[PDB]
Formats: sequence, structure tokens, C-alpha cells
Amino acid sequence: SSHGCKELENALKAASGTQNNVLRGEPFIRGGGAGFISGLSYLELDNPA
Amino acid sequence: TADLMQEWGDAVQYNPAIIKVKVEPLYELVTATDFAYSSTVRQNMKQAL
Repeated sequence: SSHGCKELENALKAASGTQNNVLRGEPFIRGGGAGFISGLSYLELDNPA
Repeated sequence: TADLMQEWGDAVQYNPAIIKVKVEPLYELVTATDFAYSSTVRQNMKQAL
């Protein structure tokens, strides 16, 4: 009797991820009291209006 | 917070900074209505500057 095995495994798990997140905005105001100008022109991201 | 932006802008009215400036060189103040020999003093300043 005689016997012989050859056995092989090869595995490749590549992966990747990316994310680009960009936000911009520019309130602009003319007229009105400078305190109300600054208080409104500051961009509230939850209410850009 | 937009409150402190409003408060800052309100305070700026009373103690503002200078954002844009336009200037003339100081020798343009040396005027014969104030100083004798004013042309010579002026030209001296022009060099010294």
C-alpha cells in the first residue's frame, strides 16, 4: 500500500471604504441692527433659513 | 451659539474695530496754515518715510 495527498487553500479578502462629506454656506445681510445681523447671519446648520 | 454671536455683534457697535482702511501719509498734514517752511518739512518727511 501507498498513499499521497497534496492540499491547498488560498483566500483573499480585500475591502475598502470612503466617505466625502462637504458643507458650505454664506448668509449675507444688509441693513438692520448689527446684533440682529450677527444673530441671523450665523448659519444654524439645522435651520439655514 | 447664535446668542453669543448676537451679543458680540451688539457689543461691536460700541467698541468696533477697523476692517477696511484707506490712509494718506502723515506729511499731507504739514500745511502752511499751520507751519512755516512747510514745503521743506513736507519734503523732509517724504524722504524720511
